[PDB]
Amino acid sequence: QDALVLGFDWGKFLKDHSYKAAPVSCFKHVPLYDQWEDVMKGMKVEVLNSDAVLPSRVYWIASVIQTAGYRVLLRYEGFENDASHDFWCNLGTVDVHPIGWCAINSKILVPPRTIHAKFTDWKGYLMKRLVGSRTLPVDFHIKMVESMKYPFRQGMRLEVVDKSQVSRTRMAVVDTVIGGRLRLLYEDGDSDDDFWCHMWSPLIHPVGWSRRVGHGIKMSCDAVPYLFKKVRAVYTEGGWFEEGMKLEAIDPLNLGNICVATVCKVLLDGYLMICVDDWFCYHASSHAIFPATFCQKNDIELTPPKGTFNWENYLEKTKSKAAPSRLFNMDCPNHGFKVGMKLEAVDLMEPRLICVATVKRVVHRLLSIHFDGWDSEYDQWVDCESPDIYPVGWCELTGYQLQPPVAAEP
Amino acid sequence: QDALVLGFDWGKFLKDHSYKAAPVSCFKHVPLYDQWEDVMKGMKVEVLNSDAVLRVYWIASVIQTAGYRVLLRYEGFENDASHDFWCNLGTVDVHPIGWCAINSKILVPPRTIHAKFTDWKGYLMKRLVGSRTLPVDFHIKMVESMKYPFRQGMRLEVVDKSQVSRTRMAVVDTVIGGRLRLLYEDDDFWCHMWSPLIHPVGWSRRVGHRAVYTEGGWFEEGMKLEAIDPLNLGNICVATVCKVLLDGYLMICVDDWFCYHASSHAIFPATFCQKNDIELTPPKGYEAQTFNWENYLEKTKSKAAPSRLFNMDCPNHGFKVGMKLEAVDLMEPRLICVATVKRVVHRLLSIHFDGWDSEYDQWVDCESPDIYPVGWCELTGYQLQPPVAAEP
Repeated sequence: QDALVLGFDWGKFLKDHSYKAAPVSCFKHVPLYDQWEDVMKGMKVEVLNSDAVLPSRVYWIASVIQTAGYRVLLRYEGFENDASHDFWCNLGTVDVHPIGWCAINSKILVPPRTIHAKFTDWKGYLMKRLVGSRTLPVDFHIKMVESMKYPFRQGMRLEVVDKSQVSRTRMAVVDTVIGGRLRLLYEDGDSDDDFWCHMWSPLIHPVGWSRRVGHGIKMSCDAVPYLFKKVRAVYTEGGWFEEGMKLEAIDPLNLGNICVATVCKVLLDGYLMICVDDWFCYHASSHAIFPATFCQKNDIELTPPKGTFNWENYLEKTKSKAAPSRLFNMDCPNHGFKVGMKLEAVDLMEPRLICVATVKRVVHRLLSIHFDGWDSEYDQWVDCESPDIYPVGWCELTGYQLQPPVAAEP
Repeated sequence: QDALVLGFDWGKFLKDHSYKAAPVSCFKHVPLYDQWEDVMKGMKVEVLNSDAVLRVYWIASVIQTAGYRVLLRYEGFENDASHDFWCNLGTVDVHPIGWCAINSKILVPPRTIHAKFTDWKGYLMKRLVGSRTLPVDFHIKMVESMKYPFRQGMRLEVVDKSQVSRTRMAVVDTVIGGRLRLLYEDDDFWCHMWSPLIHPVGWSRRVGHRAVYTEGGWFEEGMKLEAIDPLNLGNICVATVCKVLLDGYLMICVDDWFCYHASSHAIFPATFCQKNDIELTPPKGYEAQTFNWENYLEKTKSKAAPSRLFNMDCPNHGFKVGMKLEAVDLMEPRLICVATVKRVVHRLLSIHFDGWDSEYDQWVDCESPDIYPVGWCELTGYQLQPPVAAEP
């Protein structure tokens, strides 16, 4: 009872408290993403009968009551309105199947002991309930394992942004790969000098990239450039960004702050060095940069420089121009994030941690993420397509540890 | 009074059907676009007083807007809507408050309400506190704006309408609101001066028939994608890259060759249609209903152009399903017709021609220079096609 401390349980959390989880279809980088909301209220599955007596184990049919990311709340067939034995099932587990699997696999359907005496004719009860029903896709689990083969492997070398000096890259080696997240070890430190990120992270690049584009590098098998997420083509009418133009940018050393910034250098391939006004590289397609006045116009606190800030007044004092709004991609796809929705988020200041979190703001494309239990100084601005946010059940699906929603060490 | 057949009236049509017009702010290419933030409900103008005999003026306020047309109520009618009247804002006889005084004209009350008050000036001066009017130079700025840079006798290249893999020498016959009528040198052709179908002299030879910042691979021959069929704009078809020309242009065909720039809003990645619930027209043979890109790529032993190369980014462009506008019939581009926004799919609009079958519908980009606000024809002097299956 007390002795089995397995860590944060979303089921307990979301049973006490009526929360909505952001659905799987919100997150493009994640497994099951395409095969998704094939799942929803009322779908039937064959699942382990857990109130059985005898493994060689037995199965029973259950139906989706509610969804919470990858997790579904199931009710065994025959409980009807009795919610008292509803249980969560993560859809990436091996013991959930389509209707039909037992028969193919020479297994047996046995009612739960709880309700077994409700009917004699269980088989015809089930036939009536199953008419016109839907079930899991065939190959569901197969297709999932297949999408969870990743091209980054232990021992591939690459260039990563230097966490101690964000103006240069440094050499790092892949140590661990789990669900598309990477643990990188830095070639000139270690053993506890690492860096976690997603494999689509804007912070990593194939060896030789920094040199080709003009990014500073600490020091001069190699992950092949094909392995990396390539950036959106940017089309412009008229000129491009230029050294000196002013804008607003998420501070990469404080993701809670969007700041007054400057273009410091135009690199090749649409990459820019920007500084808060220590240089940091964003691609021009980056959702972490915005034109002057974006904060004021959207009800975000703009972090001014050292030290009442007004854009026109600033541009006059500094003898400067704002980057034209035409250069930015500000759009808003109908992403489906809503204020209040729960999810699992990387703590970007300490990215080995993935934590229970909440959407606190949706500002077109930008979410403000709050880590439940923690002060607002820990909140983070991220793009709605960030590879660093995950649905409910992702940590469970990939076997990663999820931090509970309390202010303590892990 | 019934001998006076002036053709299609937007006033009666919007009123009778309770229709709404897409605002001028949806259309970047049009006169008055830059000045449009100044036009809003409650704005005050000096306009001719029509309800008078012996040319005199009166103040009116904006009750409703429809593209360039405002519905006006003469000051002093108050809640009486019986004399509201439409006014196109590109016309000469609508003015900023103070125009009369400057031009030694007189403000005279409409004879319907004239006996409401003795002190009209006191009444007006009260109504006028804290109100807005037109910009001082509103018509000057427009007339300066409609002084077009392509002029008559000017020469360039157009896509061949009977044969789209080829351009064809043409000359500027007429200029009307940015639109050019061209006559081939080598039967006419209309387009906007921002047409992607027109190029400067030499351009055909410069490419082999914007800027672009990218990393890694570009578009490659044999890559598959979806594209609006130039020969049937109501269809978006399975298409193939045929040839990569220079400065970002691409020769495509339906699974003959047609040119699109890589930034074009008329090409999309494979599966765009099914993701967005648009009916994809599949290659002659397939049906869909059932067509499957997964299986088509497998079978044709082909790759899809990657998604990151397409210029897909979508503004709050402000078009909404149901909104009325004036659309060029792009299969017969001399015709500009009453039309409706029938679909908004990110950047892409399906335009429906009121009175015609769904087969005349056309897919166009939200920033297409070939769609115009209600009242644009009236403002430019062009003829509007009415909303009826009939000919001009």
